[PDB]
Amino acid sequence: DKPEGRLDIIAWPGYIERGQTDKQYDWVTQFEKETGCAVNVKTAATSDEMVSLMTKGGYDLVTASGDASLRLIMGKRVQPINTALIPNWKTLDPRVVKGDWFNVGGKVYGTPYQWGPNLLMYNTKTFPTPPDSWQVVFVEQNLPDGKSNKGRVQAYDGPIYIADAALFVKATQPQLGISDPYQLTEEQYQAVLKVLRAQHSLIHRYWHDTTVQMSDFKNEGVVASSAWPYQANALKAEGQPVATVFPKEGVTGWADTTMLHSEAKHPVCAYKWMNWSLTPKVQGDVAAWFGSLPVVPEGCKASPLLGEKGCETNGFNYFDKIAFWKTPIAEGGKFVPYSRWTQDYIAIMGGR
Repeated sequence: DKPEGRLDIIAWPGYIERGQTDKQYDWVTQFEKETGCAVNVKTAATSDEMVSLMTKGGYDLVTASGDASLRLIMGKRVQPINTALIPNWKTLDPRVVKGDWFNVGGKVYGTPYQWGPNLLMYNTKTFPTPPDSWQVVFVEQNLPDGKSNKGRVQAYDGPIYIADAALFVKATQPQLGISDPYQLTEEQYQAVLKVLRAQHSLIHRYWHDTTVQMSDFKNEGVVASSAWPYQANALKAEGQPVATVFPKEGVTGWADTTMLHSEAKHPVCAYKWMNWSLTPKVQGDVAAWFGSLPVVPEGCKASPLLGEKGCETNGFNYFDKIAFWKTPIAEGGKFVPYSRWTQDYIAIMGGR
């Protein structure tokens, strides 16, 4: 096979665009022209899926969130990188450049890519005044159109969703002492599972594929759900009556890092991709498309698609308020580990 001639990337949906969805949105064609390297994207919609794909092998890069990145480093599935081989490294936002989700033991395990929030997405005809609370997806109630929310709301099918419910519980039962929603004592955890068991009766579908989630908002009567800004952008661009809010209990979110597989076949293309991904126009264009935020602050002014006000609107100043995804760890028995999150969330989703 032609050497350094391809690049196999695992990515969130929409993260790698080549102008085939929308001509205007393209940060792959120019890279392929200049490098001679065919970029192959495998899309995945949970960090658990990305962890499994990396473990299996065959991919050069992954755009891992924090609830995958440390799992990949500790599994030695990603290799540390030499940041001096990435000339754009000095343009990274100081808020991400030394993040402990990819800096471990003095080594750098990838290049930051984008970050953003998990928002409350909702139908603006059912909610002519925007909702201000996650309670519309957690607690059975009549919505502003007179009808119950039961069967008309969704929840994310990744077990990391427990952290969302932890933020809801933190706000509505502050006496439990929840602070970090990823590090829950047994008593706090069980309170969150009880809320999720109650939410289950309302759930129309636990969403995973973004196109399927979008079809439910268009064709299956679903009017409220956590989502990424990407899905909101896509429904909006189709003329659907959909918007997003930052609810009063706060939000989770994600900081994503392009990380190099330990056995990568095309490391030279991979390093070229990582440097290319930090160029300011790419950074802004991806933030425009996905509704995320660039990790290169120059990207906030380098993309007309993003616009002058896009970084502010997308939440560039909200960084310190997001509960970013990370893997729950036991810390010697003090907190409930992610293995139990996975078991228990799978059981709740099944009515079990």
